[PDB]
Amino acid sequence: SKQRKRAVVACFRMAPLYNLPRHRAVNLFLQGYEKSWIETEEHYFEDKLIEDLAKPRVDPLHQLILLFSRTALTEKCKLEEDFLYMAYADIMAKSCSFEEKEMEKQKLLYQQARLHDRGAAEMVLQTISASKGETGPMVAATLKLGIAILNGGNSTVQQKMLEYLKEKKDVGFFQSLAGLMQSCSVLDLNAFERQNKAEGLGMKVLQDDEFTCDLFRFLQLLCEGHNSDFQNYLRTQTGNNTTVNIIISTVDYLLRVQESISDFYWYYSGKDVIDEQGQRNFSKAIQVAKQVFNTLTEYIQGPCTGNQQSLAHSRLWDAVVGFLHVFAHMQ
Amino acid sequence: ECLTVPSGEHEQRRTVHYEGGAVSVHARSLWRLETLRVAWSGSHIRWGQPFRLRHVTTGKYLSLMEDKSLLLMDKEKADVKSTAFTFRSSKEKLRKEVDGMGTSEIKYGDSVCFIQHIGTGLWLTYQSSIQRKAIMHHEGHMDDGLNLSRSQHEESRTARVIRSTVFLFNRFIRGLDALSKKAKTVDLPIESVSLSLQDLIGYFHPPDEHLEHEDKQNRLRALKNRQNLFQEEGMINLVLECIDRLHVYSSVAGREAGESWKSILNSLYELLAALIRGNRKNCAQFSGSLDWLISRLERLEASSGILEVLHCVLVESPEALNIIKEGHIKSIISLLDKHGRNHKVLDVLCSLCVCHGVAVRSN
Amino acid sequence: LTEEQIAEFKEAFSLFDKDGDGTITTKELGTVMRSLGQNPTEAELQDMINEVNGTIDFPEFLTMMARKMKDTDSEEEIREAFRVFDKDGNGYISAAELRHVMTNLGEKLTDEEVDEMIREADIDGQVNYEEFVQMMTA
Amino acid sequence: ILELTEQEELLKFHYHTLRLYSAVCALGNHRVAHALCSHVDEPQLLYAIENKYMPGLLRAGYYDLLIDIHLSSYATARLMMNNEFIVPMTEETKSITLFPDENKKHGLPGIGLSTSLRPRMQFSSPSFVSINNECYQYSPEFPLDILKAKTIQMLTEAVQEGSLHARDPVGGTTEFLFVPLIKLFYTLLIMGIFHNEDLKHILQLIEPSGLLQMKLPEPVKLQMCLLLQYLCDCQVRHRIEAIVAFSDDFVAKLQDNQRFRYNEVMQALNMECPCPEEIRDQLLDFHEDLMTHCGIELDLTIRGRLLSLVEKVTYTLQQLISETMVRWAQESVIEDPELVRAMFVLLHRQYDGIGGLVRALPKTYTINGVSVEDTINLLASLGQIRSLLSVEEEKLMIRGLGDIMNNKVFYQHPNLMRALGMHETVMEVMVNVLGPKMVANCCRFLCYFCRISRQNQKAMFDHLSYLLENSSVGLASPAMRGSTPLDVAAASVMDNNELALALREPDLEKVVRYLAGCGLPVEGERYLDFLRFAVFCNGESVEENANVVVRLLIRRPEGLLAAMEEAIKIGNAIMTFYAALIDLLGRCAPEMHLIHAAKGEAIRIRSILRSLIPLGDLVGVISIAFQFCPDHKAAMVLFLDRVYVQDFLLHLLGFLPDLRAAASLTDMALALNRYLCTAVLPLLAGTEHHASLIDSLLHTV
Amino acid sequence: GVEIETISPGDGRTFPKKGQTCVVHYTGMLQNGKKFDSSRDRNKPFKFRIGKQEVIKGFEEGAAQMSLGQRAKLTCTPDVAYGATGHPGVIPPNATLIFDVELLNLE
Repeated sequence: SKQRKRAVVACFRMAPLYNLPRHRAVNLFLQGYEKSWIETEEHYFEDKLIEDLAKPRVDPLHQLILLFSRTALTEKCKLEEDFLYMAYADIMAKSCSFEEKEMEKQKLLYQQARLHDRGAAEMVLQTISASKGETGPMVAATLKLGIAILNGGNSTVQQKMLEYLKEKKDVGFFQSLAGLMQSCSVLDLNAFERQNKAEGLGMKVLQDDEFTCDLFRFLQLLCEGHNSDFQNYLRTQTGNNTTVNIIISTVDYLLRVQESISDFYWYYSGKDVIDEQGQRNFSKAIQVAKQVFNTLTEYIQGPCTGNQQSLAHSRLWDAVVGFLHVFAHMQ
Repeated sequence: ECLTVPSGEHEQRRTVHYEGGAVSVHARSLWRLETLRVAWSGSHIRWGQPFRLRHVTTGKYLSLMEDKSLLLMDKEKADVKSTAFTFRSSKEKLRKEVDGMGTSEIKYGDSVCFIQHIGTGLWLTYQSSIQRKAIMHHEGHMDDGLNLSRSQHEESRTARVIRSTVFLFNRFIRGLDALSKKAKTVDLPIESVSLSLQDLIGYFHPPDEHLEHEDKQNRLRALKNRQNLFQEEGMINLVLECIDRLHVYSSVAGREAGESWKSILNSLYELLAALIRGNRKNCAQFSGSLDWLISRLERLEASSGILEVLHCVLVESPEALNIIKEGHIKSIISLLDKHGRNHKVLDVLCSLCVCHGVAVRSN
Repeated sequence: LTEEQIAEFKEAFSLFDKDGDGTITTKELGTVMRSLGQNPTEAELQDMINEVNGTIDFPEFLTMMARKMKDTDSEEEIREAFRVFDKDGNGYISAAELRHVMTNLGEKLTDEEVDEMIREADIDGQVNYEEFVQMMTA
Repeated sequence: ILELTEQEELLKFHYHTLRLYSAVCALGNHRVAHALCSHVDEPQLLYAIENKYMPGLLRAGYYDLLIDIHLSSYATARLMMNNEFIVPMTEETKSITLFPDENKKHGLPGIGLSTSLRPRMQFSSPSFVSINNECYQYSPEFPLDILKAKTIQMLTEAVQEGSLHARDPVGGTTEFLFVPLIKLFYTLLIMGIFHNEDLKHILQLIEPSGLLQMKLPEPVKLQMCLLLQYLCDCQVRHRIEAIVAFSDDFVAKLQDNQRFRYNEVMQALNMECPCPEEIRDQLLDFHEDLMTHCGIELDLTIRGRLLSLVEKVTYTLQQLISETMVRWAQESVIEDPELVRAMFVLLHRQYDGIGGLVRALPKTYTINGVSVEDTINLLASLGQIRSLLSVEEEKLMIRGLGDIMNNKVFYQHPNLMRALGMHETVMEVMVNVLGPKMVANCCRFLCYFCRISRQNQKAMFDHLSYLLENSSVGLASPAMRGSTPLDVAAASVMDNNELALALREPDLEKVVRYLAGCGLPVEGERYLDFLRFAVFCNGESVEENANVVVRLLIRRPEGLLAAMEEAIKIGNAIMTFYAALIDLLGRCAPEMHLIHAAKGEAIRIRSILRSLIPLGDLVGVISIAFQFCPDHKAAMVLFLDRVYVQDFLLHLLGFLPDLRAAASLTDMALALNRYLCTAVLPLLAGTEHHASLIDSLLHTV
Repeated sequence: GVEIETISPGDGRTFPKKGQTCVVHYTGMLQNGKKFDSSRDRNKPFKFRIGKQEVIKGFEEGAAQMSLGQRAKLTCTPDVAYGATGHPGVIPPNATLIFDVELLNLE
């Protein structure tokens, strides 16, 4: 290129190994020892921590979960950062052959009864509604806690969340989910090309893809197990004031991911040798489109025909046509 | 985008605009669908049966006066063919007699409701800085498809409380303006004012301490909603001016029925405390008129109310502290040297000394 | 710019600075460079003065003397980094060993850049690094 | 005062006068704290410490006066620096042992090694005498050692008699007994008082391994939770000073090993194999070298040192915290949610110790033993600018920044400035000013700051999206060059191509919305000058900014070419605005990717650049060359050479007045050197211009 | 200006000189019976170099008279004090001082 010439010049230019008077080398050792040595496995402790807390008066873990629910129930118009929350949501998400396989199933079901006895369903279902449309790391940790409890398609938790949303009748939660899907990601048009040119001269694209593979996994797990009442509640939303039809919104996100896939394809339609960046980016978009198709299976799956009709009049079909024009030429 | 009526004191409140954004959540974007029938008025609203609209915050109707314009007029003026509208799903010009709540016709979230006048058949459409005026027109544009969102219950409650309070206090201000220039007679409400005023002190009542955290936060949210709507309709300015026009004689009007003047000033300063005590927005909008309070502060009879309002403004906004200056602070220290030893004066000085976290060193 | 070099530059400036605002006067440039041991032609001195109200100050003085040092650093380091290899002392590096000494760490790119080397390097084959200087340093 | 326990209204008024005295001297007013040392008048406070018969409100009041007059300023100054860990590399620092001499035992964190910087304090004296600049001085003084022994005594007595569970104690309730007393003991512990024979006594009063295991109310154990989090912070300070003590003896042997390798491969006798040795010898910088050495240590003889020391940095106070915070959660169901939120921070923190060390390594930094006094002086100036974040003031800010500007450590250690985060501090003070010469020095410091290293300019680039939101300050002024926030957003891009690419089109939409607000001035050219820095950056105009800027301007650039030709006789702002616009439109569509390839988009853009300023620009070229006159013609050269063979060139031939003014001048003396770089690119009437060039080569004889 | 009572004498003849630093213990109070300063209070003996013109005028005029142990009373005129301005926070505008100075040593 151009600046790579000056870089190759500077590689020879940086001739001193370790003249480095005495302590610049100490400092660079300090940074390298930070990066490649401290980040190790510590994480035996999570289940030990929670079995150390879930011990009987109201239990300590119920004190903690009730603290986060009373923080989420206030009025701030913008959530905090809460490194306390960002630590304990990650702890409560790290802490969740045939007869051995039902034994594994039964201990997972116990490790989620460890939380959702103490209202850990409701603090997730509150901290999503409290952060209005914001896609911060807060909502990321709340979604990972909501997935780490529903992970087997648990049904006490689904019924617990549905009874909660029908009592404290939230338009904020479904408003907040549509507002989360409103951004979430695209794939790209041109930030990849700019990212590639910068990499070529000086020496992301899906910045937060994994938030979307948490969000649509969370929406999958509320309906997995054929909750026809919850599958219908994501559509019609009866008691609340202004219903938010979440299923046409996830159709719209599938359409946006489709068109960004198709207009990544037209970029690669002529060059015909896909790079490493193109593969690492392309599979990273393929997972998100695969995920939202798995959710649209899980809304329809038990034949709740109202949901099939409300999705069949959506703009599903343009997205399916575009996936076929990707598929034929790409295969 | 939404309908509106323009803001306070511009007209005497008769035009029609649009605006989008944050005027939807306010008070003055509210319209009440009255019908022709008294009996079974709460039937379902059907495609093509007549309706009126009513501005819920000033009390006027949407009477298309085909002589002139699209105005807002009263009960005594407005008549049926001038204001009976219809709602369709198409822009075309192709029932009436039922009992029961009838056929559930129109949705809120899924409805493209075109407003069609009956008498002249005109259509509510928009012209071409966003104060985009809506106009009645025989043909219309393509995007006259007004969707409907109902209000909540408690916003309708606060909305009707607004026009009740305004229609009472303009009577009270005009009564003081009549009886203040010349020596009387002229009827002036006192017991209606005292009852309404203790009611509005009860209406902005703070939540308790002894309450569950969920209901306490819900009560505090409804309180902030109420304070915000009375800010954006201009009650603080109105009550402020009434406190001006009362704070002249020291106890002209009938001095058996002008004997409640003392507790009416007590209640007006306590209510002025009540329309501020939570919101930073409202005491921030209030912060222009602070020398007014500090000037009336040394009036020896209402200084409790002035001082509580002053403290509840100075705590909850750091924008108020930058307007306050040396003469005001010297006046408060002189209040301390007139009226013995309060601890409230020292709470005012403590909160005037430090903001939320930022101290102010010259002060 | 090192510990000692920036220390020396600040010491020389602050010793020739009196009032305490960070600005020496205009005619002190040749004085401070000959206190640092540099006596160039007057045209370069006038360019450095006009690159700086009439108060020569700290920032771009640091930057310009950094540039004057990095010129000699360029010469000495492009000498010594090739004095590492080429153990008979001529500057003639063979093309196969140019492939070897070019695919270094840091940059470590593919056959694009070493193809850029071998397409035009002068190869007879022994390659003198002056061709690499005039190619790669623009 | 002791009689006043029953006159309740006088009690409450004097409690609120104590609240006003403690609230006036809030956050470092020493000019007021000397006047309160006149009123409340030191040994009076030492008598209101001691009385076991004062009312509890008056006891908490006089302890908050003792804190907020004499101790609070330096206590907050050291709580600001407790997360910085910077340390010299002297032999006193190398004598730090990590572990008390080959046991399995912890340090018992009353260890006075503590070789970090930790800013020193000054107590000035409150005497009402001479004008000596001691009223605005550091702080009032107080007898430190008297009160240190007094707080030790009061703690020993209060614990040895409150474990008896009396119905007496001093403020009626136990809260007024302990809350102010543990509060003053906490803000006395932070300040680095309590030498080693008092730390051991205090911990024997808390650990025994007591005070910690009683039955306590809520705010007593909230204060105790803060104290105990400080004990964990001293554990972290000991640990990091120990790990730098290890690094000073590891890195010398590592340097010796790699230069031993450099010798053994310098004389490569046999051979490839030594060519990758020269490859690892000659990586990018020392960062890749140290990452390579630690990676080869990660997958010799030196590897035993790290593999042993990491197990010495496994790490029993941790266990007592992780037990007792659980016990307080279990037994005594907790209202006041700040205590629960403070509880589980420590319960989490005692388990995530590796994570605390992860958080605390990118703040520690080493300094050689020469720069120690200058780091103290820089860091005291930085404590002043940290303290001025929460408020006449502008002179303290200016003198702080101007003294920071003149330190050897601000350039010898450019990574220390990001580690202190002081760019974010000076930015936040500048922002807190906005809704003067204060901002004009803050922007000057930030633009100074971006040019001290190239990687520093990245750290300032993570604020440009906000830094353009304030951009409308830069207007008609002399302190608009190099003082606007727009100039900081410009000087955070200038050199880099990575930072040139990384900015986005909504930032450019902010700039072009503020340029399309200027449908009239002087304010237009500064937004244009920022766009000039956006699109170009090294000589080769980067096109993924150039295309977007050209699109947003071809919405509304806003005849006109004759309107620059209008206003010569009017003033300079319009002429400079049109020259900056023609420069900005001149800095796009290069000719490598236009002539070497039909690029499509490059051709299109170049045609849009044709379509405006339609080559009648030559009047605005020539009419300059006789009469402003240096630079507008240069902007037209950069439009005409880039956008738009020698017959068109020979139409344009002049510079005879500039060649004649060799002895006249004096801006002509700076236009003569201006066109000695400008007309060199149009090398690529002939006798007349050759004669004029030879006459200029007589002016260049 | 300064009007001196002898509270306790010293010797009367070892009175200070220019270039000397006197070590006093002043406990100065207002005209109205109220105390404002005391160098008996923080137990630091106040020192000051006569001739360098540090302190207020009447305090330096009175330290010229006292001897090596004399305790006296330096009742200062309000224009010799802080003055019509006063010290902003301690001494009010146009106030009178009644000191109490026990001179101890010289340097």
